[PDB]
Amino acid sequence: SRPPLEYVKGVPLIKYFAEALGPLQSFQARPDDLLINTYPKSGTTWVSQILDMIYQRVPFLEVNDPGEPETLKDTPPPRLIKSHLPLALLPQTLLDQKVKVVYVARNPKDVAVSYYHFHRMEKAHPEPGTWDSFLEKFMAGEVSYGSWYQHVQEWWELSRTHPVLYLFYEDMKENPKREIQKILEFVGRSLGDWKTTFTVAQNERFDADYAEKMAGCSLSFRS
Repeated sequence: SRPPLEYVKGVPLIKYFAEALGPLQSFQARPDDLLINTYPKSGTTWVSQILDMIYQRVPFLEVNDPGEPETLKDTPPPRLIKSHLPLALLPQTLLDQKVKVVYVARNPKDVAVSYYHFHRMEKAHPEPGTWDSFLEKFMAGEVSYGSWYQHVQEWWELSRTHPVLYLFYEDMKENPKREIQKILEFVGRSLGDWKTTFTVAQNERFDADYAEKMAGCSLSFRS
């Protein structure tokens, strides 16, 4: 009915995800688990689909389909877990057991455009309004799952002290092969569309804002 955003630990999320975040502190991560984590519209379903094939159900860590089965605890190892949850809301057990994570970072501008269209289709998400109204929220991190900047930067820093395979969405499009190899060697197994949406005014305001938030952060998204 296009409900407002509910904050959990200072991070905005849609009501349904916040509820499911309550019984999350009762999850126990196995040392052999594998987590696929990316900001919304950044390759979660893509990577999960690939890893799903290598192992041969990739459950969302923060979802609860009312009336249906929690099921991961009842699942045979090695388990595959997918989530869009930021490091700030990620179950502590995952970081404790040093579980391997496959993270994917996508171009900010492409994510904003895709997340916008997703907000229009998904009627349970808050009203995105105009493209300009939305872009303003995205930059202010006032969207479900919070700031893309924090989400993307925190997992980058964590990758320096934790088993995280930091991948880039662009590289999966331009060369799927070599990226699937990285994923295989990690788990230890073997086998500009935004330009038509962003106005020059919006793009300049974004680049200036991006230049400062990303100040002091080795991240680089070559074009």
